[PDB]
Amino acid sequence: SGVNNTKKWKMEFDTRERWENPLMGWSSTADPLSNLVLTFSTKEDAVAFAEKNGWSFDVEERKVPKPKSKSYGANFSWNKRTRVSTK
Amino acid sequence: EPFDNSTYRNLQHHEYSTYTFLDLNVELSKFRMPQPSSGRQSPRH
Repeated sequence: SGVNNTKKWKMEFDTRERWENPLMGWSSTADPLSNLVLTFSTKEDAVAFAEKNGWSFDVEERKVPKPKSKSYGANFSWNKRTRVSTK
Repeated sequence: EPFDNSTYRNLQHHEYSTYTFLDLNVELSKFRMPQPSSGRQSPRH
């Protein structure tokens, strides 16, 4: 239920081939820019970094929880269906 | 006439059956009133 991990703009790259080495079946890979993620305060800084570096970039808007009206008085009711059956 | 200050008359509670509660609750049901309606018959409906 913690929240302070969706308060930054992180950039990450497309995942590439991940084969198993003959020795122990490790996770040897070839692309160095696989476990590379960059943080940014606002998406404008991130996109500016992306274009100036020259990487083809994709944009996803910051999804945030809609604030819902919550009241403990809804747990009980005279006619509404919202009355709870156990606590 | 003489009020006896050292006697107990709450004795009928001694000879009470295991259903005595509901035995006269059912009779008391006649002297009642329509219960108010909440609309839906169940909170799950």
